[PDB]
Amino acid sequence: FSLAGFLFGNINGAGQLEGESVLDDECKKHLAGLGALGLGSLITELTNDEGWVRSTEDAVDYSDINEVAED
Amino acid sequence: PKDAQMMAQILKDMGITEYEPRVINQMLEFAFRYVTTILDDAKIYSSHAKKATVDADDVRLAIQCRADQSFTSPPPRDFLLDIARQRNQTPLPLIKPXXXXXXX
Amino acid sequence: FSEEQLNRYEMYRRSAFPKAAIKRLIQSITGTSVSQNVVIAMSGISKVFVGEVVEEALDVCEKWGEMPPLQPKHMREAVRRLKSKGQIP
Amino acid sequence: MCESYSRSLLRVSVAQICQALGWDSVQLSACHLLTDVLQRYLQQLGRGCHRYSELYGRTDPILDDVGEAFQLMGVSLHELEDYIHNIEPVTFP
Amino acid sequence: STPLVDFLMQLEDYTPTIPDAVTGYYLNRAGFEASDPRIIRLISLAAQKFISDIANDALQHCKMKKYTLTMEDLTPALSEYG
Amino acid sequence: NQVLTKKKLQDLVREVDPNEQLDEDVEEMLLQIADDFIESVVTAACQLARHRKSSTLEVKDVQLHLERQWNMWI
Amino acid sequence: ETFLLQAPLQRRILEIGKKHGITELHPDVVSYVSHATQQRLQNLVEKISETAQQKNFSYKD
Amino acid sequence: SGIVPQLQNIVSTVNLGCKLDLKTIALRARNAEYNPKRFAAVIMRIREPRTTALIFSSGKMVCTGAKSEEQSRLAARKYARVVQKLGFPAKFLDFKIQNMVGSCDVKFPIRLEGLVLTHQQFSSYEPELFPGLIYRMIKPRIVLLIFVSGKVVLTGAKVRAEIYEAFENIYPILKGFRKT
Amino acid sequence: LFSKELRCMMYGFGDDQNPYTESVDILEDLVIEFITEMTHKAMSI
Repeated sequence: FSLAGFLFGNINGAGQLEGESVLDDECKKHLAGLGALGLGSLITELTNDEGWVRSTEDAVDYSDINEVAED
Repeated sequence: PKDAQMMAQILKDMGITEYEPRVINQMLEFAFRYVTTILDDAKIYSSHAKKATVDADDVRLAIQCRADQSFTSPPPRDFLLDIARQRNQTPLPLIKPXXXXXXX
Repeated sequence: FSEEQLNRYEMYRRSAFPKAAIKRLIQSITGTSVSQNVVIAMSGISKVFVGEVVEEALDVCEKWGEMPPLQPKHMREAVRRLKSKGQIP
Repeated sequence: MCESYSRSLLRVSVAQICQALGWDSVQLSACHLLTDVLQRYLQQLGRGCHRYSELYGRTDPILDDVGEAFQLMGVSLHELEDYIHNIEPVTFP
Repeated sequence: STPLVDFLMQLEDYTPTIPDAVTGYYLNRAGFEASDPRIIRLISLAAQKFISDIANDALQHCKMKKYTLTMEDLTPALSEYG
Repeated sequence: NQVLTKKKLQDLVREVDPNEQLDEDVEEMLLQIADDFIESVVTAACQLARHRKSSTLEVKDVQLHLERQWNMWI
Repeated sequence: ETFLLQAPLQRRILEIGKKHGITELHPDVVSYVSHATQQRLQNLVEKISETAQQKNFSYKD
Repeated sequence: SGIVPQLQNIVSTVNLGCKLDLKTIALRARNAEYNPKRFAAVIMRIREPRTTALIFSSGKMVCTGAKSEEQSRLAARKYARVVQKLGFPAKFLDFKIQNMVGSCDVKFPIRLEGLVLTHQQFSSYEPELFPGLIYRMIKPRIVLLIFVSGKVVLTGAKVRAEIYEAFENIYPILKGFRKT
Repeated sequence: LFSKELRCMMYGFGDDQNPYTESVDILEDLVIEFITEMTHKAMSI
């Protein structure tokens, strides 16, 4: 699966880039280009209204967990 | 088809009799292609007039331009001007040797 | 070689048009959305056009005796000459 | 009815170039129009050579005149060598 | 080694595919009389390359809907004097 | 009277081909046929400005006559 | 930059336009009419360069 | 030099030590993406640190988005705790930083074409395909992307020292290929 | 639209590092109508 952006910072795996800082769009477009030229080795190292993932009615936000799990 | 009958009416209007049908059909096809170039000019001067329709003035300036293109002729006023120019000159020098005939 | 040839070939190499304005013009002529590869291709072909124009303007300038910066008559004279040679449609 | 044989031979030459390129089927009227385009292009080459050569006091067409006639009408001549090595050992006369 | 003038020299060696009598006759209608057949060779093989470039454009557009010359393929061939 | 100097003509001529044995009256005949071409461009521009039924000559009419003649790019 | 003479040609263009119903013009566009004319002259000059190569006929080559 | 490469991503992996039911995780947790016909892993996002994980059914999990190692370890521990709180006996086994990306600015433009002509055994450059130069440094094994504004992007490191060493190695060559 | 990026393209093909802005506006016009007619030819096929 094409994880060229995964090294580059905050993608989903589908190929959509996110960032705390903002890189140029040449990074994202030519990143979709970068999947061929030799980044694929590091990729193999690293591995819409109708589009919404279904969930149970009592689903919890786990984004805001503040606890510490054991080492 | 019907276009052969139309060319038959044309050549009956021309009064002269003997032809070939392939010449007739190629005249037909090149004539309809000149018609489609007139229609392309109609598209162009409808687009540059910014109107969806083809006016009569579209046909008028299209046939003015294509009469300027491939409908050439010598002017009779220019014929009279060249007549005055050349006929005003009355030179006719004669030499002894006339075997030579080149000066390129 | 010289320092100015360095500066001039690097300004050659990385000159490119903004994607926003190319996308805006192509979407204000077509009237629909266009892919970004079309913006890449159009900016590249436009760069080829600009390059041929500036080169012909240099030819005009040096054959007129005059020296650069290129004047409006030089650039426009150049695009004109590139049309006269049957090289741009 | 006798000029049509040379037209048919030019059609055979077009068919041989298509055999070299590998066309299976073809619209026949397109090849008839392209043979017409060939005959008109050959006549344009000839007329260009004569209009170039009557500017000499003599008549003789030389190779550089015909080369400049092709460069006038837009032909890059170097690939002609490569093109013959494409064609003459592969298409039979 | 200047291969173009070497090509003009070695024009005496080639044998065309188009009949040189037919090319000669169509140049007789075009008024062209060469006792040297090398110019006939050059014009014939150049007309072959003309057909080859047109049919190559037709072949490159033939992959867009075994191979068939179409009016769709004839349309980029009209770029010269169509 | 005239609308073109001999200066700019000879500038472009000896700009392109300086080392040519070229005559003078040839160049004035070229200028006269060029001024006739100016009159033809004026006629075409008047026709294509009467096209839109306006009274001001613009870029589109000139550009369409150029597409008839050169196919420019400005 | 003013290849043809702008003022008398512009007066003649306005004259022939007012005889056919065209009141005004646009200035750099009429300079562009002059501009396409001056490389109509250089199209003639490209033909002149072709005839200069015709003058370069090496018959002793 | 006074230019310090600022980190943009650290990519890590960890083994939770237990087989996972990805459908249960996708249905019970919020902000989760799972599309098995296209991608066999759960795609999950959390906000502090702004990070994104890929969760396998086997128990191995791969992490994005942190700009420091402690943030990546904390984020990976948080996604492991998401796995833990749903009823699964998740562990935290064999944590390791797998990949690093930083970026910086040298404040001068750089001849890439002269660079690919003079360092053809280390670089490759095609203007129409990708305008930045790819420099494959051997010691350390770092891939670099060089731009005309001066931005240099450094990738492939396992530690911060490889990023710093790679920029300190390439910087005098870039001074040798400066615009002035 | 292009007045700052095209100046860095005018210099890169052999003009001066500070060319006349008149030529920059003209060359911007060249670009706009270039893209226009190219787009008109592109849609036609």
